[PDB]
Amino acid sequence: YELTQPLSVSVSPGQTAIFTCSGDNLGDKYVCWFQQRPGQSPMLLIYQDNKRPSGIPERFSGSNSGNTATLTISGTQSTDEADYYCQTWDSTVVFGGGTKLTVLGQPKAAPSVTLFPPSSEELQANKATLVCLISDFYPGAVTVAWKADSSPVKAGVETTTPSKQSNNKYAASSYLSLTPEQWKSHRSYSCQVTHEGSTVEKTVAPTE
Amino acid sequence: QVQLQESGPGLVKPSDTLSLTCTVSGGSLSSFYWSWIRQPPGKGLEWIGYIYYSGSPNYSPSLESRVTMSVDTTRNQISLKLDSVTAADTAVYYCVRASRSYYWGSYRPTAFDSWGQGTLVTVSSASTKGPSVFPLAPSSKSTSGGTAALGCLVKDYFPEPVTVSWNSGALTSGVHTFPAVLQSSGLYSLSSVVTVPSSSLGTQTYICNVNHKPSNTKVDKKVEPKSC
Repeated sequence: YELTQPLSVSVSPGQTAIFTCSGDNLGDKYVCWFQQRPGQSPMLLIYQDNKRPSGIPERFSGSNSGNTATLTISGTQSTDEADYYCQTWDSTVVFGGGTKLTVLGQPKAAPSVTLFPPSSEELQANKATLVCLISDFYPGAVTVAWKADSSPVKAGVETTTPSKQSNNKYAASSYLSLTPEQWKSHRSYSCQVTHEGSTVEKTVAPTE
Repeated sequence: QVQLQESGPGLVKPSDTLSLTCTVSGGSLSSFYWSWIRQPPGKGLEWIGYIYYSGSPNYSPSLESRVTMSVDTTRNQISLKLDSVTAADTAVYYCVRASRSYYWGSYRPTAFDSWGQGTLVTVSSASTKGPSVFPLAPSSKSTSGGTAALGCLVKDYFPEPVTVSWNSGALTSGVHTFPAVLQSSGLYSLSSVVTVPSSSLGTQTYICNVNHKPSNTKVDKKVEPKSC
């Protein structure tokens, strides 16, 4: 037995998001819905088709009949962004594949970039890491390049994919691993962050 | 308050039997069904099985020949064992409560209504490695005006996960802990930063508390509020 859910649903802010979940004679079964925000455990939203546990506001509602169950969120907020799973029991437990909710119509936001040089403790351990932390950007996509003085660096770079922060903008980080001698050898290093076609660059230089 | 705690995250060797425990506090096992549900990285939810304390467990048809569950009512614990693990078993394992009520001509589970935080099981022959934690000193060059950022670099650990708090949890505002990067070496690193007002900087101490349960290591690194 399988439950089918769309990969993703999107909504504009403050408006009504509708999730579908289909299966053969699903209406003969009881359906539950779960919400899972990024980096958190799933949490029950709806059980037995349309009942809400105490911590779930009334703007979430469920329905189930024929071959389709629905979850409706009215007044949808950015903080409702999450994966939503439907689930039932058919001789065994069955979960839908999950639907990712995106709240669109958000204003664009340029990345904030903070670049840290290697700590003195790390240098004394004979290592050197530059840390480029990138936050508060929207939409959630950036590319990151590094420079030693004015030259492109390829080796030693590791960069994360962006992930949602709590205020609903995105964050990413990038790291450049160097030897202490490489760090001290150049006049500067720069982390260059490109977001929606334009670039912010931060620079640091060996001190003390 | 009924709270569910899975045994701590870590490594299991390929082919070994994974063994997990869920400890229930704030009430007895006896009233509820208990299930395990897992989630591999970047994937959906997969139910493994459930048990009632006076009943026989029932398992997923897909895992049935490899898994067992049991209940210890004197320690208030539920266990999971999973034979012959492979990289496909790497996942967050949740301990999950289900209510019991009568409907459709039987007592039945009615809803997965309380989920633990989950424990991350990484299947690998490699050994654990604890983090090296370095301070990220604040810069005397604010880019936003009126604020400083200081932090902790948590370098070269394995496996995931690591959690970070500041001042034992008493510092939360302006805290931002970044997801880890996976390095080509197969080790992880992450960073945590606190943004604090310029005028506020150095009026207290700032300590990042770094927990790496897979290696039973915790580090409390003091970040001296000094720019260079």
